[PDB]
Amino acid sequence: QVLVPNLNPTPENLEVVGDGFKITSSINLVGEEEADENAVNALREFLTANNIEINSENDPNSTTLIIGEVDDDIPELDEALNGTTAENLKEEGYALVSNDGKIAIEGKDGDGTFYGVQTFKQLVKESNIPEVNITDYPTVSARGIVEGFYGTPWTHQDRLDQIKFYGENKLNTYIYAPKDDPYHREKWREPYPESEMQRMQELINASAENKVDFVFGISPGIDIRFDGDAGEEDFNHLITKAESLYDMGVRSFAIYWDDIQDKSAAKHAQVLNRFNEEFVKAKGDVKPLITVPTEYDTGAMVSNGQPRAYTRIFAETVDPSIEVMWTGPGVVTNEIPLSDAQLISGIYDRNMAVWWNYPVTDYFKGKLALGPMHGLDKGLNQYVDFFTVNPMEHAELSKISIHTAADYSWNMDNYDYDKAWNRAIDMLYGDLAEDMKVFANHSTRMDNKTWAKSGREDAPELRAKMDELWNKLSSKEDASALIEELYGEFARMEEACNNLKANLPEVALEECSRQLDELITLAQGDKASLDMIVALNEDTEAYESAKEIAQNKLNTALSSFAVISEKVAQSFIQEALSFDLTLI
Ligand SMILES: CCC(=O)N[C@H]1c2[nH]c(CCc3ccccc3)c[n+]2[C@H](CO)[C@@H](O)[C@@H]1O
Ligand SMILES: [Cl-]
Ligand SMILES: [Cl-]
Ligand code: NA
Repeated sequence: QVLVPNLNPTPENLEVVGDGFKITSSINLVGEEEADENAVNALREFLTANNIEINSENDPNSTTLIIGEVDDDIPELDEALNGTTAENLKEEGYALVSNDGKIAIEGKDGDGTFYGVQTFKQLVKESNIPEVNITDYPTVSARGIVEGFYGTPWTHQDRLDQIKFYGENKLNTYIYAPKDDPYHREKWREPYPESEMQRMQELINASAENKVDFVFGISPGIDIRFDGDAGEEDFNHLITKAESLYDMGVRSFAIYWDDIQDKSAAKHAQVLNRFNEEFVKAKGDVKPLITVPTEYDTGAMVSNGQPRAYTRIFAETVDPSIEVMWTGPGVVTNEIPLSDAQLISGIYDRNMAVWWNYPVTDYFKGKLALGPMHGLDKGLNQYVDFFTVNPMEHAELSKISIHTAADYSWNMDNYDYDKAWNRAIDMLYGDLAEDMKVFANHSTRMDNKTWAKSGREDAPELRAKMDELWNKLSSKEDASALIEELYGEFARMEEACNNLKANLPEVALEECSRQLDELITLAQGDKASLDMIVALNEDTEAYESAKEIAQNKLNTALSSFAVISEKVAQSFIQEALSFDLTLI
C-alpha cells in the first residue's frame, strides 16, 4: 500500500513521497504532440497492452499522465513535477514524479523521455503505482552488447527481441560483429545479398525505435592489403561497405583488428585514420569510430608498465576522436581493477571502451554463463565511457547477465552484484524465479581450466557448507545436523531443476535442458555421496552401494557435453570419494 516494484536499472534518485494510487480504466494524455516520437509509441503500446484507455479529452477524475522534454515547454509538466526538473542532468537524463493522480515525465532530450517511459512501465503493477520523486541518468554514456562471439550467430528474431529488451533496461548500444557472419569478416569485402540486406534494415529501424545505437562492425584484418593499388582497392571495399550501411540509416561503425596474425600497428591505425577523415567526418552525423587493436588486453598490450611495440605505435598513430576497446587485464579475466583502466587509459590518453567477455561461452560451450557483472570496478567510469558485454550464442539465457550489466553501467556507484542478479531473475522469470535462482546459482563461474576465467564463484554458500562438513569430519566431530541440511540442499537442487524442465518457456528451455539434466545428475551423486559418508556407521554394504552410485553419477557428469557447478556439486563428489573413512 503501495511498494516500489523491482526496477532496472536502479535510478539515480528515487524516494517515496506518497502511498500511491490506482490508474483509471482511462487516463489524461498531455504532451504526446511535443514529446519525443519514440517515447510516445512506447507509451501507447504499454497503454494498449494493459487495458488502459487514452481520454479523447479530460476528466473525470482520470489519472493524469504528462510527458515531454524541457526544451519542449509545457505548463502541466512544471506544476506536475512541482520542484523536480531534468534541466540540470546529463544527456539521457529524465525526471518522474507520480503525485496522487499525476504522473509527470520529462527527459533532458528525447532519449531521457523514452527512458522515463521505461521506468513508468516498470513502476505500474495492476494499475497501481507508487508515489515517488525520481531524477535519473546514466553513469556511462555508451552501454550495451557487442555480438562478437564465435559460433552460430543470433537469428534475426533473436536480434529484434534483444534490441527491444535493450530499450526496456536502458541499454543504448548494440554492436553488430558476429565472428561467423561471413560478410562481417571471412568475406568482408562482399556486399550482403538482398535478403540479409532486407533483414539488416529492420535491425536498424528497430534499434532507432528503442533509442539503441546500432553499430556496424567490420573485421578486415585477416587478409586486408595496405600498400599501393592493392591497398586502394581494399580501403575502397571498406567504404563501399560502410556506405551501403550508411544508406540504410547506420550512423556508427567499428573496425576490428583482434585475433589476427598481422601486427602492423601503423597500418591498422592509418586505415582507421583514413576512415575517420574520408567517411566519419565527411558525413558529419556519424558517431566516433570504434576499434579493437590486435593487442586488446593488458597482458598483450603492456610490459613492465609500458606499452609494447604494437600498442605504442597504435596509441600514437590513431586519432584522439576514435574509441579504442580493450578487454581488461586479460581476454577473459576475473576483474578490471581501477588501476588497470588507469593504466590503459593513460597509454591511449583517452577514456576507453570496454569489450567485456562475459557472458560469452564460445571458448567453453558446455557451460551456460548465468551470473551478474562481477569483478568490474565500481569507479571504472573515471577512465571508461563506453561499456559493452560480449554475450552467449544463447540469446535468451544471456539476458540474465545483460540485465545486470544494464544496472552496472547505468548506476555504477550503487551496483551490488548479488542484488542485481536476484532482481534480474525475479524480473525475467516471474513465478519460476526461485527455482531459476537455484539452478543458475550453480552456473555463474566460467573457467576453461587454462587461460579463460571470469564470473562469480558457483553456489558460494553451498560450497562453504561443504567445506564445513569436511572440517568437522576430518576433526572427528559430530556433523549430523549439517549432513541433514545438505540432504535438503541436494534434494532442493533436483526439485528445482525438475520444476524448470516441466515449466520453463521453450525459448529458455531449449538453451538449458542439457545443463538442467547435468545438475540433476550431480544432485543425485551429491546425495549418494552423503549416504556414502553416513555409511560412519561401519556399514560396509551400504557404503559400497552408495559409492558405486556416487561414482556413476560423477562419471555421467564428466562425460556429458553440458558442464555445471564444477567446483561445487561436481567437486563435492570427488571430495567425498577421496575422503577415506574406513581407516580402522
Ligand atoms: C576483444 C576482441 C575479442 O575478444 N575477440 C574474440 C576473442 N579472442 C580470444 C582470444 C584468442 C583466441 C581465439 C580463438 C581460440 C583461442 C583463443 C577470445 N575471444 C573471445 C572469447 O572467446 C571471442 O568471443 C572474441 O570474438
Ligand atoms: Cl600489404
Ligand atoms: Cl559434463
Ligand atoms: Na577522452
